[PDB]
Amino acid sequence: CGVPAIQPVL
Amino acid sequence: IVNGEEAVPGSWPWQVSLQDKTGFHFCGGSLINENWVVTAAHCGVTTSDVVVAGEFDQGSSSEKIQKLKIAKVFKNSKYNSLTINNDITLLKLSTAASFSQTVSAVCLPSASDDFAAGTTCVTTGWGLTRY
Amino acid sequence: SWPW
Amino acid sequence: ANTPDRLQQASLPLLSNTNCKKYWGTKIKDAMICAGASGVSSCMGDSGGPLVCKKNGAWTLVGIVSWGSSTCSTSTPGVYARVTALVNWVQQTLAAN
Repeated sequence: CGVPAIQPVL
Repeated sequence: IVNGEEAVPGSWPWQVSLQDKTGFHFCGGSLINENWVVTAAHCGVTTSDVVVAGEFDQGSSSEKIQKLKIAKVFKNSKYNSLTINNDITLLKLSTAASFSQTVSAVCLPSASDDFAAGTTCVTTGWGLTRY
Repeated sequence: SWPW
Repeated sequence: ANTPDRLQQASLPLLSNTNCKKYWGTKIKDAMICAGASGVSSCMGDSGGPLVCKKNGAWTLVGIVSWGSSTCSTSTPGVYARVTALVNWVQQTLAAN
């Protein structure tokens, strides 16, 4: 859980 | 979200859109595994509503979304509608989500985990950007 | 206040 | 009002319930957590979605968007269901169903 395959960019 | 920004598509893969039978987005939610979504109790979800996973742009239906039926709504019996306290509902899906690059689960904290005031977190959604 |  | 087609995000800070009470008074309960008052706000239609914080490298559900300012004021904190107060119920419900 909690580790997106497509990383968010903040 | 007021004064937020567009997300990278697919980068919040637990985020779902809860839609009514007319297709209207009324609330968000989060996948916690292939079979279950966490949302707010006050959203008033029923088994006639739909969980839409894998969405980014609700106006562009070129994406491979999963429209998941709801089998049962488990509103936390401690929810207090008067104070909006304990504002959590679990949705058990009729059809399991198929996890993928754009569909996957958020972690749950342990009951004893600590998150300090001042910590920077993130919120996501399709709520109003201006009132 | 209002539900969100 | 404006509803977006595209998913939005914002970073925002957690508040303490004691400080949140300066805004909201006795409306704040132990199963709530406040966040924002920082130039962004959750708003109508965000309810039920996530407030996530990184914990040991993983995004972890700390809040569920719940309620707040009726005009989504960016200088007032939003109120979220506090998932650490609710996670035993989640685990019990999953186990029994």
